[PDB]
Amino acid sequence: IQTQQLHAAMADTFLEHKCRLDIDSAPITARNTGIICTIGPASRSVETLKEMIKSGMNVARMNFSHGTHEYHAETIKNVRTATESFASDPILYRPVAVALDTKGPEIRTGLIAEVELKKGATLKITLDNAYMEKCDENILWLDYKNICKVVDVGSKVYVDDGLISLQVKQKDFLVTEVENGGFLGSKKGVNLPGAAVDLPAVSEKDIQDLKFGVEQDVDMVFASFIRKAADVHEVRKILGEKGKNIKIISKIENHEGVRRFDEILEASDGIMVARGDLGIEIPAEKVFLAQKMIIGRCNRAGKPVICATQMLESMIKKPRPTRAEGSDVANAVLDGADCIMLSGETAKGDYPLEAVRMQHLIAREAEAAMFHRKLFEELARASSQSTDLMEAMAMGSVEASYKCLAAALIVLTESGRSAHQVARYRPRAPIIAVTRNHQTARQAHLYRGIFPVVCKDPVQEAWAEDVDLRVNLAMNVGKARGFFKKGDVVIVLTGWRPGSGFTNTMRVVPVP
Amino acid sequence: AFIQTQQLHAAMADTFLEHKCRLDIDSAPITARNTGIICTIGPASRSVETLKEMIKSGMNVARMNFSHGTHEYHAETIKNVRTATESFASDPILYRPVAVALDTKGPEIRTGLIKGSGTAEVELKKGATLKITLDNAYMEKCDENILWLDYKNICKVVDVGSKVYVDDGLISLQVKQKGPDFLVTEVENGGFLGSKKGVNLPGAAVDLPAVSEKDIQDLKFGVEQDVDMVFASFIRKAADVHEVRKILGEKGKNIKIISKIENHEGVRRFDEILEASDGIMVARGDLGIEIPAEKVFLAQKMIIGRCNRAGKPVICATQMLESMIKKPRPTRAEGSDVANAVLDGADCIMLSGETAKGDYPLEAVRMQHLIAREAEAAMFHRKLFEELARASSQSTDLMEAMAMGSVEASYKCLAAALIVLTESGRSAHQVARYRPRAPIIAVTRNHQTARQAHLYRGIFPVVCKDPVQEAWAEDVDLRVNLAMNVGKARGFFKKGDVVIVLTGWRPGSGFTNTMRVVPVP
Amino acid sequence: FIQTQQLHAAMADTFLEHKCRLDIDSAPITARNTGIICTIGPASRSVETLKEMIKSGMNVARMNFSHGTHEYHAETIKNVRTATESFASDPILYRPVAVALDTKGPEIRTGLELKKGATLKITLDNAYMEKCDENILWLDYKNICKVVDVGSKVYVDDGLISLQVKQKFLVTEVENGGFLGSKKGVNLPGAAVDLPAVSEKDIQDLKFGVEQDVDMVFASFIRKAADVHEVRKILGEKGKNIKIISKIENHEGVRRFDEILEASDGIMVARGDLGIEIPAEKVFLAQKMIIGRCNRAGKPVICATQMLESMIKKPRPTRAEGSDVANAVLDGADCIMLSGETAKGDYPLEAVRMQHLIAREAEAAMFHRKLFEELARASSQSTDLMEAMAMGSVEASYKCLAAALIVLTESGRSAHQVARYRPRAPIIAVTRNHQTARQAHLYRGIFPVVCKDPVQEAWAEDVDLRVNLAMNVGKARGFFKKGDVVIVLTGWRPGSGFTNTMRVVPVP
Ligand code: PRO
Ligand code: PRO
Ligand code: PRO
Ligand SMILES: [K+]
Ligand SMILES: [K+]
Ligand SMILES: [K+]
Ligand SMILES: [Mn+2]
Ligand SMILES: [Mn+2]
Ligand SMILES: [Mn+2]
Ligand code: NA
Ligand code: NA
Ligand code: NA
Ligand code: NA
Repeated sequence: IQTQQLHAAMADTFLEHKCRLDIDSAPITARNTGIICTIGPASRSVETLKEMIKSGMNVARMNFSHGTHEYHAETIKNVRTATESFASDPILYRPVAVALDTKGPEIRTGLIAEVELKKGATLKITLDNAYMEKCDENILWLDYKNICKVVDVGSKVYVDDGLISLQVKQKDFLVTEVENGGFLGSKKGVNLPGAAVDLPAVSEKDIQDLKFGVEQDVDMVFASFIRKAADVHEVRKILGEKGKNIKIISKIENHEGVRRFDEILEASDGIMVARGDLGIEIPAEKVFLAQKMIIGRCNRAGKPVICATQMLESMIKKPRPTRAEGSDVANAVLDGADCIMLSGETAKGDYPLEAVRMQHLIAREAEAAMFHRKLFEELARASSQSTDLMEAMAMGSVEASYKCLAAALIVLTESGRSAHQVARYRPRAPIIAVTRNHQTARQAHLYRGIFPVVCKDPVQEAWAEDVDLRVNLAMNVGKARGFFKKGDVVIVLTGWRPGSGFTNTMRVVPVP
Repeated sequence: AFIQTQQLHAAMADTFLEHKCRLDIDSAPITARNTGIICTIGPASRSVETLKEMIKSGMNVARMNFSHGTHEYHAETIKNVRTATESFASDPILYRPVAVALDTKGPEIRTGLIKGSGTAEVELKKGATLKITLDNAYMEKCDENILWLDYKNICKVVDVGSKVYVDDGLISLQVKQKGPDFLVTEVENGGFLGSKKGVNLPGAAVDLPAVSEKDIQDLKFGVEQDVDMVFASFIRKAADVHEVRKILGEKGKNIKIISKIENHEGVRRFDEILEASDGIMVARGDLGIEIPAEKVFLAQKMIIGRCNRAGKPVICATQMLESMIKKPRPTRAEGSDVANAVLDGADCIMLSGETAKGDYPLEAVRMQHLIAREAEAAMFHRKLFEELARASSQSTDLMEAMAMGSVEASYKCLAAALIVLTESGRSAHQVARYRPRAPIIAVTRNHQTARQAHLYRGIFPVVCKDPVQEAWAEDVDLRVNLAMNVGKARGFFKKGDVVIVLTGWRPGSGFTNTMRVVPVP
Repeated sequence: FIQTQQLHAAMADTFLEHKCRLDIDSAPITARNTGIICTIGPASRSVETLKEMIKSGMNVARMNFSHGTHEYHAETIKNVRTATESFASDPILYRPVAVALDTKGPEIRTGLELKKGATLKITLDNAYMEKCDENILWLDYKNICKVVDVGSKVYVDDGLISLQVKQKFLVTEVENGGFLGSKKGVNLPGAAVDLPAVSEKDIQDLKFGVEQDVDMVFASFIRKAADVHEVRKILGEKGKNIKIISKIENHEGVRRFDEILEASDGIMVARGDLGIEIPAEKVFLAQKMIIGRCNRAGKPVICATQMLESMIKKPRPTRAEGSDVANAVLDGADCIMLSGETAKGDYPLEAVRMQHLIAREAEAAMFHRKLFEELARASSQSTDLMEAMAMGSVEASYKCLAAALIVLTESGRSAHQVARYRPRAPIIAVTRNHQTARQAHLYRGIFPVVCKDPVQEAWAEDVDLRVNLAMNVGKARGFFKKGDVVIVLTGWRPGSGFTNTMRVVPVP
């Protein structure tokens, strides 16, 4: 029994490949898929974040749909306090990125406690701001003022993560009938599929939240409800000069987002399949189509793509996930997502560490299960119009890593660019990317297979010696992490001279 | 639009059919010619002044056919080759190494001399009786009634109704009666018989020695004359290779043994021959007589296939531009034969009569050169590369990894060349194996390694005459710039183009473990 | 134990493993799918010779109208039919034979020994057309001086001699030289020649072909779509069922091939003149591209010229000629052609037999699984029902190692679709249309069988009768025997405009 699903790897067809998947074929130790965790009251303590980091967390997400600047700043500080609790040991230190997830053009309800909305029983949507806090089973207020100009006779309104549904019967108010009932809570989200919502891509709140992200030196923004390239560019404008290096990950979570997908991709730095609202804005049975289309097209462009939301939902209450949840994580990884995400499971659930641990474990099994040879061939075909020198290095290196079954790839990188181009070509072996730039190290977490290492050492006067310094750091990192041992082979990627604008030098080195 | 060079639009096809359908006559080929060109030297090409023009036309390997000629003759030819080759040595940047190969007589069956009385040749007529004798009194008195041949033990291997073939299988006899010391035959295929013509017995187990006393002396003489390779005739099994090896011995251990496949038995036992050999020749002339002629292409394609799979050199040989012995231009089939052989994957292609005795030896050499570049571009590299990888994928060898990584990287940035620093040749050899479309400029201080490199598709050997620089860094750099200068002068690339450079990181390495993309300065 | 028909290689995953598995000890099947077209001249024109020509494998008789009179070719055509019809007593083993008129077209030619670097006077004066000399040569091109430049080259006699234009009458310097003779072909590569595409000498020959009941025209030096439409206009209403095979033999033919292919009913790679018009080292490029594009559109393609050239004087071919034939079949050519080999050679019978033997070796050595998959993909925009039925039948033939496909057809179009998808098993095509059966020899695999019985009362009875005739033909010619499996394509009801019914039927 070969490890790392290598028998399946040798197969000629996809059918064969699958018939060959073996439960007794141990994954390797390295974990290539990044894990993004929404932080909240279950996970907001220094103490729990230490454990979250140890469990697998690479990126911490701040959900700006709730909480004040004060509250979010403290959390950020808590994440950093915990991340830095490991700073003294360069061999084990894990950078941890901070992510800002914006509110965007949300429609939420008001205050009431709880109220029940029965199947068939009429309900009245109003915008009269006197009822902001006087909602019940007769009267329902939401904060979207122009709701009336955008919906038709026979339109549907979904309330509370799509659980409750309503049909608009007559016309600054709407009178609806309950189609799908439930219990109605305070400040629950509202969706209007088929309606072309005209709230700003970026509201005042958003603008203040984005500016705040700048001040807080966040590494990336998760931009909610992006519909078009112009939305992305608005977000880019607010971040401005001081924040030019923060990556904009666009959230695809409505029909228009999907329609205009190519342009959003081009304009953005990465993408998030935000399946929550997506499954409400379009039929839920269609979501997998979008997941797969998006991940595919992001792989093709070499830009990070994140599969999110409800991936291990039941784990909010139970210590073990469901069979559907297991399969969902694996398939997201087989689809080619760079990152997978936890929301409620870590923000508020009863088993936050467990959820992180489960993602870590499923990631490795599915990583080994990919059909690397065909995937490599297909990505090469897709990028074949480009003759880029760094792509050439990356492909040669990856192909080199497949042939000799290298234990890792070692990339020296300042901008991160060399590392990213290696990642996009999907080697099985982890990419240990050594960098003197802390932000690059943090942002590298967006890319499948990059294990970032911060090098704190001063630069040596001799280039070769400074280079050897950084490779040996990765050698030491790779060994403490159980990636390799003395006598294994790794691919190494460096600049020949200090002026080399990319890793133009590849080597097969034995691990010392 | 822009029409891409080197059939690069056809290179991007997803199917073999679309690749065919994208082939473009207006897609100009590159200047590098990757297919090694082997020329049989003879009266047509022996002079020093003609050999120089053979080199300028593209000859990489001069072949000495030991079925004819004394040692005094071949030593003069080999001298002439080296005189011609060294006339160019004054320009290290332009000088082209030239390999010397010894093609052995082997277990050949030949007829005698036609008698003086009568016509120059005889007419063997369909339905007429011809007797075959071993009586040495007729060895120079052959005619229509009585034919002498040199296989003394012929009577022990043929039967009544056996077929004896004569003169490149143009003339066939059927054995009608068997005598102890003679055969009575009937002519099935008529024709005009000259002297010392080739005889084949396809349905017979010929007991002649794989390596005869003549071959032995011929081999030893090969060793004393510092030939780079041996083309061993009529190799039937592995033990035939081991015998040639034994004879070449310790002194000739770096001499490459190319096994010539030309009988059914050599095709049946090909694998054990390949393992034992340094390379193979599809020696089609005899093969097309021993097995049915309509079956030769199957064997040719199987062999070229299996040597590609194994990383061993293969040569397509025989009658490729045959008509150019008397005509300035080839036929349309001949043009196709050269191209399809290159497409098959042949590392080298060869010329026999076309350079040995022909009227147009320079024009023959030039034509192979021009076809080879057309077909080299017309190959389906992306699919060739994928399929060679799959067949070798049980190997995790480090040099193959470097080789695969370098070729892949050359496909992606469309490198103008791969530079390879090598002493034994192994590093270059393994790159060649994986079939980049760019040329492989191999730099070596080992002169023999340079000459042997012609056996491998794409390797453009370059002799480094400079002393070993003290710092390993400067010694590597020196050998890169040489390849840079060679490349530029030869028109393979210019400033601003990109090459893939393969080097050793430290002196100790036993293979190129360093790959770079580097701009030409 | 070795599987027949290269079936071990048929099972390879990659192109390389397919090559590596090719087995000389793997026996080919009896049937031969690549059509043999044979140029008929003084060596082959007699009835007795022609009978053996048909016996050895000739399917198409080609008359070359570059030479000879209407009276001469009429005698040749007359002898072809006599030979052919001498077999008509046995409708089982009778082999239909097709007659092709190959047009002179826009030739240039000399009148009635040249040293390298010697000056030669080219003139158009009709006072020299019978006394051509060392220093004065006459040709029949009038516009020549308007289409050639200083420095441009002119080639004489199958491109053997080269002469560079030095001054405008034309004075030239010989480059390559040899023995010069009577009425020798002239080529002007890369100079746009403006001779009529279909001359008066052509329009007379084409009309002759209609009257002479020929099945296909091979239209020489086809440059563009217009040119095919001209040959099509000339053939007129009476000659509408005659197929037009356009001959690709100059740079523009290749340049504009696509519009030509759409306009033509088939294509010949006319290699001789092509290897004179473009660098000869490029010919294989144009050959493979062309065959591929024809394969794709499912229009017949003939590979032609010099395939067995040395057999003009020798009983056995060179290895380069062997190789050429097999690679032509592996390329995908529907038909292969002999010229000088059968027209004037010393061994026209042996040349036919070697094309036959070479064909069957190479036909088995095709990589059918990959070829089918690649044809389907390229034709995937088409949803045509006959194509659907064809593809399903070929697929079914592959899966059960079926001994043959039996196709019933009047237009031939159903059989043409089957052939196009390249089964390894032969296609027995039964037709009451004598001209359909003759034109079928243009398509890979199609073994046309003439039905001479009248249309039966019951539609089902008429189908069984035709299918049983196809079984009888197959069994007599050793394609299959009792218990073998065949794919059988028929129409369900009389009015079906194609074979909509497919069966796996046992051979009785
Ligand atoms: O460094 C890590 O742990 C993760 C692995 C994939 C992206 N970054
Ligand atoms: O260097 C040369 O000229 C030839 C080309 C490939 C093999 N050697
Ligand atoms: O019937 C025959 O013999 C040939 C086979 C291919 C075309 N016609
Ligand atoms: K949000
Ligand atoms: K020999
Ligand atoms: K003609
Ligand atoms: Mn959302
Ligand atoms: Mn031989
Ligand atoms: Mn022609
Ligand atoms: Na970089
Ligand atoms: Na004599
Ligand atoms: Na070496
Ligand atoms: Na039909």
